[PDB]
Amino acid sequence: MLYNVALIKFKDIADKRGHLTPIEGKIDIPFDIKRVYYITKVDKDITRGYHSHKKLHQVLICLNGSVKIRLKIPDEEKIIELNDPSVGLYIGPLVWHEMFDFTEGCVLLVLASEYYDETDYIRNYDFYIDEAKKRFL
Amino acid sequence: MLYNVALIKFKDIADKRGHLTPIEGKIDIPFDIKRVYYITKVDKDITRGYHSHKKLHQVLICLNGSVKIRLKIPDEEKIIELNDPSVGLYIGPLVWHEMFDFTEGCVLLVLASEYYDETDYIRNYDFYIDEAKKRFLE
Ligand SMILES: Cc1cn([C@H]2C[C@H](O)[C@@H](COP(=O)(O)OP(=O)(O)O)O2)c(=O)[nH]c1=O
Ligand SMILES: Cc1cn([C@H]2C[C@H](O)[C@@H](COP(=O)(O)OP(=O)(O)O)O2)c(=O)[nH]c1=O
Repeated sequence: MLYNVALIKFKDIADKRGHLTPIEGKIDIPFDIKRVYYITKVDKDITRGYHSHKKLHQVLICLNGSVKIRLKIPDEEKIIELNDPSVGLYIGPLVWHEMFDFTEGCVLLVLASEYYDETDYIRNYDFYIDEAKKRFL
Repeated sequence: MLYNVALIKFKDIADKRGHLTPIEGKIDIPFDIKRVYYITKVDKDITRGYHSHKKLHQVLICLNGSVKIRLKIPDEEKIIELNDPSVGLYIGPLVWHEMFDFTEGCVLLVLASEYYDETDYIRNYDFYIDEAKKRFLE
């Protein structure tokens, strides 16, 4: 099984006016929201991501259509489809992830605990594996 | 627009892999983000909203499809259509708004300066007007 990952369930307020989910920082997720970002209009043959973070905490949420997330740590690979706006996928440090099968109209929103910092990314898989092994085995 | 309202333009990092817009609190919007919420799956005939806030700062953003925002202060109305994920509509305190014409698959994201507080809502239009009149009138 897979360390440093959780699925977080949010409130979904649904009636004849539609659906509404609220997320309060440190309350419905464990961290303060310093930054958000969202991905839209990804062609269906694209795989995005391919990175890890040393310090950042993030929660991924698919608010329209569907997207699959491949999560890896050494010797373990999991795939989680996200297709319910009221479920968040929490990814801690040193998990490697990849996002693919973006459906038509898909919207991926990420909530993040720090401002964008290029030095906090690991983008080379061989460097990731090296660093992750020190933690995991 | 009106008083206390602005359209804000965000980075759209667009390439062969798609679009990505990042928003950092205090930086790309003028406040720190304590709460987000998002509305989805609204039927074509629904209007929602129907309120103002005294303290809350907010930024509205349509991430898919299209949705119209009706903004009111006393004796002035403007209608803004949201249809670009790279454009946010900032609404400050003492502005009444309603949301309507949510298209099929519309997603409306709201960034908010404070945690949900029902006492900061004004939900009755006449009360809204009485309070707002204080603010805006000579
Ligand atoms: C996530 C994010 C990316 N960017 C920029 C950094 C990169 O140059 C570019 C592409 O992001 P990248 O992290 O490579 O994409 P993904 O997670 O979708 O695979 O966007 C920001 O400026 N701010 C941000 O918050
Ligand atoms: C916005 C929001 C609403 N809610 C709850 C309380 C309200 O009764 C309901 C939201 O409806 P309301 O704000 O009245 O609707 P809209 O903005 O779409 O017109 O859900 C929260 O618990 N937290 C929140 O942040």
